[PDB]
Amino acid sequence: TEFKAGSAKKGATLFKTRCLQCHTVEKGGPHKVGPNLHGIFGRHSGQAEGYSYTDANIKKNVLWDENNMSEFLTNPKKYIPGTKMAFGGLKKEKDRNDLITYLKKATE
Ligand code: HEC
Repeated sequence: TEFKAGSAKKGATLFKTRCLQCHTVEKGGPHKVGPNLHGIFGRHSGQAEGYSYTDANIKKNVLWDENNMSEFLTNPKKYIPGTKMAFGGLKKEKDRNDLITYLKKATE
C-alpha cells in the first residue's frame, strides 16, 4: 500500500492547471492531444480506440492502478520511453496523491 487518498478538490485543480490542456475525463468526453481517461483504472495501456498511441505505449501494456499511475506520474518518459505525451511530471507525492484522488473519482 503506497498511496494515501487526498483532496479530490485539489486533485481536480491540479488536473486543470496540468492535464486539461491535453485530456478530458468525462465519459463521452473526447480525445484531444492525449486521449479521454474515462475509466482508465483496471485498464491496460494504449487501449482507447479512435486513438493513435505511440508503439511505446501499446507495448508497455500497463494496468492502470492508482499505484502505477503515481510512478508514471512521477516521470512519464522515464516510465514509458517513446510516449508522445509531453509531460515532465509531478515531483511531489502529496501532489501526485491528490490528483490520483481526482482521477479515481472523476474517472468513475
Ligand atoms: C499534452 C501536453 C499532455 C498533457 C499536459 C498530459 N498528457 Fe497524458 N497523454 C498525452 C499523450 C500525447 C498521450 C499518449 C502518449 C502515447 O505515447 O500515445 C497521453 C497519455 C496518457 C496516459 C496513458 C493512457 C492509456 O494507456 O490509456 C495517462 C494515464 C495520462 N496521459 C494521464 C495524464 C495526466 C493525469 C496528466 C496530468 C497530470 C497528463 N496525462 C498530462 C498528452 C498529455
